[PDB]
Amino acid sequence: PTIFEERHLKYISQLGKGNFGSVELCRYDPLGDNTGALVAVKQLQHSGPDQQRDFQREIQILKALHSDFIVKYRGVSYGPGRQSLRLVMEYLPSGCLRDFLQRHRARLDASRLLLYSSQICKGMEYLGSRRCVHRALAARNILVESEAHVKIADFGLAKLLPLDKDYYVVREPGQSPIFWYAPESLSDNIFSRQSDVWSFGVVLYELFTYCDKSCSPSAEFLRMMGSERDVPALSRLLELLEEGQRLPAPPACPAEVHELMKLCWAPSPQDRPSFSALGPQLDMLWSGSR
Ligand SMILES: C[C@@H]1CCCC[C@@H]1n1c(-c2ccc(/C=C(/C#N)C(=O)N(C)C)o2)nc2cnc3[nH]ccc3c21
Ligand SMILES: NC(=O)Nc1ccccc1
Repeated sequence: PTIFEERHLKYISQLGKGNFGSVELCRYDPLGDNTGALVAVKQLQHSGPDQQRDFQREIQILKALHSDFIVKYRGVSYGPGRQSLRLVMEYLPSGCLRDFLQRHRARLDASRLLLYSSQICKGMEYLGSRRCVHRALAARNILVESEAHVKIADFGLAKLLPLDKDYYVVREPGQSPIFWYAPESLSDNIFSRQSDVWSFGVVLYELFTYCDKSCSPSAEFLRMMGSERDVPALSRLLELLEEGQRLPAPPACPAEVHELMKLCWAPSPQDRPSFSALGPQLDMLWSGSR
């Protein structure tokens, strides 16, 4: 059931492009009559050994996860030849949360944003119990299953912590979404479940601004970086964060949610709340808003 025959996967279109991979909308059509199920299928391009190995990892992690708040693994496929591997996932046609929020802002109220917040937190709690660091977490990689149900996706950078270590360190990445990363990740290449909490804070910011491009993290940075313009962004961001500067409270954001953001952005990773501590608070806020 989890082995899709490659010759029966029919390409329709591209859903996402990464540095080394893409996610493609396909039909699995073993009857050949175009009646099969639609699936989302990841494969690599421009991939060396490291990228192949990371993709094997991604598959094993996602296959093991069973949460209502994590995109469903379906199976794998292999073509003929070297570098044949494909990851088959459920397809969610409503697309990503980032696009969904911008399209439907005028009808998605604070209660609904609280619901999405709580669901994403529950998915991160699930990951944490499996010692998985997601790293990529952002509104652009969270999927909308229905208007009242979201799921975490893009496990391309996900990694399991060793049983006896609560962080990992990588070599300097070439291309990072710098405005989502914890300072220890930006400066020392350290990632953990605590750096995931920082990113979740930025997700809460994305939710409560409806991903408006006028107040995106990059826009706020360009406003707050100061009058000196030709300064490298990463350098300057690290200085602003060290000085204690943070993204502003969105006008429509409940004060209690802004306070949770601030705690997610504590300087010291050990001072940030766990997802297990955040969950109850978001659950109480959501349930009080129904
Ligand atoms: C979000 C996930 C994970 C990242 C790659 C795209 C992917 N993805 C998407 C999808 C298409 C576009 C976007 C989001 C973007 C934003 N912002 C974007 O890429 N832009 C604007 C260029 O996300 N739709 C998917 C339906 N089913 C899927 N199943 C597994 C995965 C999956 C689907
Ligand atoms: N976490 C946080 O506040 N990050 C940030 C701060 C200033 C500009 C852009 C991003």
